[PDB]
Amino acid sequence: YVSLADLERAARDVLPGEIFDFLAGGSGTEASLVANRTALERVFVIPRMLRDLTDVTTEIDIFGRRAALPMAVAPVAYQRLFHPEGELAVARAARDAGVPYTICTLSSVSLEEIAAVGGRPWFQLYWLRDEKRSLDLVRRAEDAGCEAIVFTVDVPWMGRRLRDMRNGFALPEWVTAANFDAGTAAHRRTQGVSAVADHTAREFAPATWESVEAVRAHTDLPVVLKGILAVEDARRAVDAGAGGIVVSNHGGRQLDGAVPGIEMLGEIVAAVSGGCEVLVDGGIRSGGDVLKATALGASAVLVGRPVMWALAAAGQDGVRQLLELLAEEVRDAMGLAGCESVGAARRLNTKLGV
Amino acid sequence: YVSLADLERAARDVLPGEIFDFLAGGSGTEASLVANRTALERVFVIPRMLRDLTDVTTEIDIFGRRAALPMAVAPVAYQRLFHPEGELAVARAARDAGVPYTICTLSSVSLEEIAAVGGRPWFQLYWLRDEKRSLDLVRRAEDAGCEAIVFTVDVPWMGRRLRDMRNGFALPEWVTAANFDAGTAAHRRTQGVSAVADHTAREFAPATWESVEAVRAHTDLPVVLKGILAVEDARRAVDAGAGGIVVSNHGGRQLDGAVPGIEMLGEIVAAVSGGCEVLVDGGIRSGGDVLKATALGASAVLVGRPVMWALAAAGQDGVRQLLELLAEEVRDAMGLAGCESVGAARRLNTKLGV
Amino acid sequence: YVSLADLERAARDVLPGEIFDFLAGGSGTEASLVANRTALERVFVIPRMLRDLTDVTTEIDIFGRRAALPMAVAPVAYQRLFHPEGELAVARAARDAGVPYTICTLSSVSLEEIAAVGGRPWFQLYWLRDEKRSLDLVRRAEDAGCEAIVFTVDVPWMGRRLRDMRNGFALPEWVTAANFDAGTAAHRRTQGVSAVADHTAREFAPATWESVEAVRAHTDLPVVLKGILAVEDARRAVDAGAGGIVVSNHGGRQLDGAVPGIEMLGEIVAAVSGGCEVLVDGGIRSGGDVLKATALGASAVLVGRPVMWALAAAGQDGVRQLLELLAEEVRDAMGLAGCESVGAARRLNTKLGV
Amino acid sequence: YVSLADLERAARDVLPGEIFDFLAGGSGTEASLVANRTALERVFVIPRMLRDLTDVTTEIDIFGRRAALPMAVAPVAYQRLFHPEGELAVARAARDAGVPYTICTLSSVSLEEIAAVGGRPWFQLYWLRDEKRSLDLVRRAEDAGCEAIVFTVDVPWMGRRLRDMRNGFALPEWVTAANFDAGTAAHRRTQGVSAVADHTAREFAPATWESVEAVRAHTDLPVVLKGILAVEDARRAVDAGAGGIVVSNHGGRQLDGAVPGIEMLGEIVAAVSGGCEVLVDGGIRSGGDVLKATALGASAVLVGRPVMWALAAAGQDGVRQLLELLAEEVRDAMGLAGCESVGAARRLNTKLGV
Ligand SMILES: Cc1cc2nc3c(=O)[nH]c(=O)nc-3n(C[C@H](O)[C@H](O)[C@H](O)COP(=O)(O)O)c2cc1C
Ligand SMILES: Cc1cc2nc3c(=O)[nH]c(=O)nc-3n(C[C@H](O)[C@H](O)[C@H](O)COP(=O)(O)O)c2cc1C
Ligand SMILES: Cc1cc2nc3c(=O)[nH]c(=O)nc-3n(C[C@H](O)[C@H](O)[C@H](O)COP(=O)(O)O)c2cc1C
Ligand SMILES: Cc1cc2nc3c(=O)[nH]c(=O)nc-3n(C[C@H](O)[C@H](O)[C@H](O)COP(=O)(O)O)c2cc1C
Ligand SMILES: [F-]
Ligand SMILES: [F-]
Ligand SMILES: [F-]
Ligand SMILES: [F-]
Repeated sequence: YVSLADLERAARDVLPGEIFDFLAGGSGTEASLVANRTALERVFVIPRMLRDLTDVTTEIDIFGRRAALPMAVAPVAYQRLFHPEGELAVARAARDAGVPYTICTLSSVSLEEIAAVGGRPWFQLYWLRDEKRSLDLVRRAEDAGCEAIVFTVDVPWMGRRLRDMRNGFALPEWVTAANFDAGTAAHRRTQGVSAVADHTAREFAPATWESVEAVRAHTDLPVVLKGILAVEDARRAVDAGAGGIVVSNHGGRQLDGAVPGIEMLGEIVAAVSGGCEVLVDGGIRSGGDVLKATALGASAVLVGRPVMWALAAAGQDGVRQLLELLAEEVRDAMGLAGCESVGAARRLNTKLGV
Repeated sequence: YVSLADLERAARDVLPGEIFDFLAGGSGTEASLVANRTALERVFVIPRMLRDLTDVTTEIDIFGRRAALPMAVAPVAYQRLFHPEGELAVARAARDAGVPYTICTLSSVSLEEIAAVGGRPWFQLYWLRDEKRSLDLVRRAEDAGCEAIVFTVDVPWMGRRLRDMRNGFALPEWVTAANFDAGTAAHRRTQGVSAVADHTAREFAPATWESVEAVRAHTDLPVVLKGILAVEDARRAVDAGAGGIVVSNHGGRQLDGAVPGIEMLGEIVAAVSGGCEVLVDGGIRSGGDVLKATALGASAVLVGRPVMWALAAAGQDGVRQLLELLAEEVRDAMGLAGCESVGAARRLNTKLGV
Repeated sequence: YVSLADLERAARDVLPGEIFDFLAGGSGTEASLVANRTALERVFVIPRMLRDLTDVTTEIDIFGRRAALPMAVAPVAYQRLFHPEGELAVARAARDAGVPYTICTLSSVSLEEIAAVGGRPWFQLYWLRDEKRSLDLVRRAEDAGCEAIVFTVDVPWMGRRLRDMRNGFALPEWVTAANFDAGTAAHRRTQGVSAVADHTAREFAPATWESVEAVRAHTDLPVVLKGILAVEDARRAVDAGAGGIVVSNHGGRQLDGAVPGIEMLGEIVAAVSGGCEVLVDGGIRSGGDVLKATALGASAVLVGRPVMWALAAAGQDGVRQLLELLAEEVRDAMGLAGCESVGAARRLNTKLGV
Repeated sequence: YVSLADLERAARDVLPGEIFDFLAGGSGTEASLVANRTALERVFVIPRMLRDLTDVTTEIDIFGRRAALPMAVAPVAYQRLFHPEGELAVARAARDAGVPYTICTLSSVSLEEIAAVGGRPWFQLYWLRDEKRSLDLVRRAEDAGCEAIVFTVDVPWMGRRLRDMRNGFALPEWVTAANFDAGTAAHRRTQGVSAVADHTAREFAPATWESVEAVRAHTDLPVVLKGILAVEDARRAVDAGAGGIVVSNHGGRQLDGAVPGIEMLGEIVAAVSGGCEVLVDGGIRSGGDVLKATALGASAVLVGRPVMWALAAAGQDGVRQLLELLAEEVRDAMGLAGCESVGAARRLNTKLGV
């Protein structure tokens, strides 16, 4: 593979149609899904020349750990959908690459098992109807050695994914939510209905600023709010004691018509003015895209779908190859842009084009 | 049906070509028709997170009544063109959904019959060559329980619809203007001529500000001016005593090259500064589009063509399904955007994209 | 015919390929040709409502005569290329429609014959290597009753039209420059060479501000400079005593990459501040386009290619039908936009869209 | 040939696939390659009229020599890839046309042989791992009569060209770096690897501002820094004693996502404020494009790929024809825009369009 696009092709070949659709799709007309890509394509970097490149390093320090790249694996539920080794394959590859891996509330292998892989993992939290269950997950994650809580704040319920509805998508019997008894709703086949959306509408409670404070009081770990797009919500996240935010429209899967995170990133970085880490996701598909995000001010990016393409295509080895490719592309882009460090990349200027 | 687009497909299947064209088409090169869609597609919402969503309500109060959604059925003439039950089917579904229905001057079932369905209806007025006839329609509408007069101000005569001209479109014998003897002109088949345009050029008189005052003096009902695009005309509408305006280019069917209402809406909302209700129409095709209109400042939207798609596809039941779908999409979009009420949605910010 | 586009289709059917190409084409990559259309398509009108339309008039006064529309037939050389009656057919139709007709220096019927048709014609001037010949043409035009001199200032030589070069285009033996002995160069067939471009490079001299003064001193008629795009050249035209200018890139046939006139029009109208008439051409293809040009501040437009489509399709009758269609579309657009006069249309606002 | 596009067609016919790809391609997704063209297409010239054109001259003085056009042949490595006469054919044609030719560090014929052709050549420098070798090349170039050193500053290593990787591109045995023993790395065939990229990663050292000073101290010739895009790097180039810069993203072959030079040119010209020559390259494909670059403030342009198309198509004669065509297109564009000199063209204004 010489690009991430090679991997999407490989994944489409192997995965069952309804599973590829569940992975690829967005909500509504998929306007926000497409806009994530369009928004990146419009950004051009103004590279610097003639700088010392004798020791280019792509490393960052974030949430108390050194990471090999300004990148982490995004939370993606139910990874056994894509390969039998699911989360274990991805976590092993991430560990070996020095990249943080985000363990999901709806992981198909238990959070303790995935944490046991090592690699100083993060944990993604959904707020559940039973608050105590969500707080218990936080404590389990901390006890297991997770280093940050990524609280997803953009899913009071799941968006309307028309591909999943048309397919009457449901989880196969062999894929379950391993962290708790989530019941059978996500496995029920109903015509024109997404079982996964039906399941979560029952299981999830809308999170509020009060929920954030409950989590912050329950752990010493940095709390990172994922799904922030409004400048005022980014400011409030800092005031609330968040250690970071992920500027994100959830891959175009939640509100159709939500602005891409990449379009809000610069304004958000200015408003928080170093008060927390500011990550971004949505459509990152190359090292050059990582560079663009960094130049707009991101601390790091998350990558979601491409990691699943790699997992579907070739399991752990596939994810390894994807991360090695991304690492090479990041080093390449940084050097060509005159940046010996990620901090230097954050000081690059950009220009919008057509 | 999982989207309004499903309904257009269904309607194209069933309707005769020239009737689908009469419904779908616009004037001239259809630039304004396309621009209504383009304009919405360029608007992105900046959603808010972490707000209380324990009682999301899509209701509004408008013209003295509670409506279930910030939406009404737009005036569409001659609904028997699309289904034998015509206006009665649509009005029944609107009533059951709690959505205002606009009864047309050129309805194919009498305004009194449609009003008898219930649901607190509005009445759309065209200014006719005989002024007394137009004022009599206003009084009939009020006597029948209509709750607002929607005075269409953008049709001094009908625009040039090339599809209708090429088709030599005329009304079938079984469709007539039930509110008065409109003569036979709209039924006459002439090559390269639209009988409907020929008919109205004879029957309609251009309305003026004097006509608005005559209507305002003739009724206690709120007068709503439909087809306002200039900021100064919106201001003047308030000064003239209008209870509302509909910012609209008449679905791209009148002046080809007229700006979309959605492009003028924000400026108009600022200029009237709460002095009347400001509605918008043109290309609303989802709950997310309703959200965009609200975020730009609209009090409510009108929906035209999709209601006729639903009527053509499955009669009253079709319209019911369309309104249930729109209601779900509106609730979904509002919640995902952090809005427990339509007032909160009006306070959302937006960003233009490409 | 219900649109001008109908006529282009008709003309492509009948004309020989190389003649249609000579008519349709532009210079270079045809960027400016396409941009003339793109530029109009991006302009949207903000129409006014509720104004008195009891006597809509499309008439203007220009260069001392009343014209039926804010439009004239653009100068187009060698009209016998398109129909045997050539300029006489077009001039007769223009006269009957009350539209000024521009007689060309390179007309294929003598200027005196075309003037004898009546209709108070204009005369287009090219500056020739022998200055006395150009001034003699001016005097002939004035003696024959022409009412303005349209001095083309954007053809120091002909642009590079790749269609004409590839076709090895040359005039047929039966088409000649009837106003003087122009020699045989335009009739010579040479591979990969445009004989018309070769001919004019020999015959034409670049015009200068001194040439303008020589013309202004030679006639009492208003001198109109055609092909102005720079604001400073428009100002200078007023200072030089021009009665008008035509803001124009010569239909995309001269400098490839020249800005469309419609893009410079507003700025030019502001800069001249009523000091001369400001016309525009390039891509006017409907009454709505006329309205857009007027709203941007034009006194009138010229129309070129569509008049030749009509002439090729059906001779004098074809041109008559085209002008009747344009007249109807102009009246329609004006009324729908709330304008009872062309002066009111000039006060309309516009908005750029995508 | 009537346009440069004719030549690309001819070249695609004759060249082996992997060689055409090596020539045509860019790095990554080829975003910057495409953007070079898009950026030029968006620029429109505002031409002037009525100026004296009795002696239009396309000549410039640059680096102490008169050039026939505001254009030079860009450095393109390994010209024997495209025709057996390689650099000698191109240099002879450039000499005969009065256009500077840039001899490459990686020329496939020795720099002394190419210089012996005459025509007052420039020399392009890459900084090599052995600094002394690079400085020796500078001295060789000066001794051989080269008139400027074009120091390429945007290749600390070669970008990721996916076409070359997929093709497993390597130089044929009959093409070598004639200026020094470059070893065998560029000739080694490895699957999924570009031998040329592998070769240069070993051979090249990243250049720094210290390298620029070492070169400036080693020669009396003007040093021109090629690959500057940041305004601050252009300013620093002047402060460093550069005689010129080439504003360039290396034809979209280095950082994918680098802004086009044409997008930075105006800002760069303003910032240097006459302190050095400012050239631009990337996508120049006509005399009209030369005019656009000049109007944005460039001293001259470089042309790369089209010169190789011409060389592949017809050797020395092909390059001659290309330069004659470009010369004619430049003269044509300048005159149509009212410019009797390149200095006048630099004073033209431009407007962005869509
Ligand atoms: C199949 C799938 C499952 C996901 N599951 C979660 C989840 O459980 N929690 C969460 O916060 N985000 C989830 N996401 C969103 C991603 O974390 C990420 O925001 C999104 O995929 C956009 O990045 P991308 O374009 O790189 O895919 C999921 C995305 C996909 C495609
Ligand atoms: C078939 C048809 C008939 C219409 N009849 C009327 C009418 O009688 N009065 C009126 O004010 N608008 C009329 N309209 C315009 C609509 O009320 C509305 O402004 C327009 O359809 C744009 O909304 P849409 O894109 O949702 O269709 C009609 C529209 C259509 C398509
Ligand atoms: C075939 C042809 C011949 C023309 N001949 C002349 C001419 O002799 N003098 C002149 O000033 N313009 C001439 N023009 C330019 C037109 O007057 C006008 O500026 C141009 O066609 C743009 O308008 P359009 O898009 O309506 O065609 C010619 C254009 C065409 C297509
Ligand atoms: C095949 C090829 C080889 C090149 N070799 C060099 C080189 O050795 N040194 C250099 O500075 N630029 C090199 N370039 C870049 C060109 O000098 C120029 O910047 C680029 O081709 C953009 O111009 P264009 O669009 O006219 O091709 C090369 C470009 C190509 C296509
Ligand atoms: F999830
Ligand atoms: F109607
Ligand atoms: F001509
Ligand atoms: F190279």
